[PDB]
Amino acid sequence: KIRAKVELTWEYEDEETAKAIANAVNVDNISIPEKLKKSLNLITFPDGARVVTKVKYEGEIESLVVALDDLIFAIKVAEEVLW
Repeated sequence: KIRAKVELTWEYEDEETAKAIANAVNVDNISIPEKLKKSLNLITFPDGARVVTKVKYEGEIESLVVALDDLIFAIKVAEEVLW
């Protein structure tokens, strides 16, 4: 069992890209098993031209890695397709 607090941040040239990326990576869109989503606090918001992702999780180590791998894949694909 682990307790994790994660914050990821990155920046774009414009506010519109940050707003588009922040909306794209909503937890509702990510292929995390629905059971794992229940015990996960995941929020993404734009702050000017910057994107901020905040994760809070408590549970098994293996589920943390799954959650984070899914999130990073979603972020990377959102950047590739929308930005």
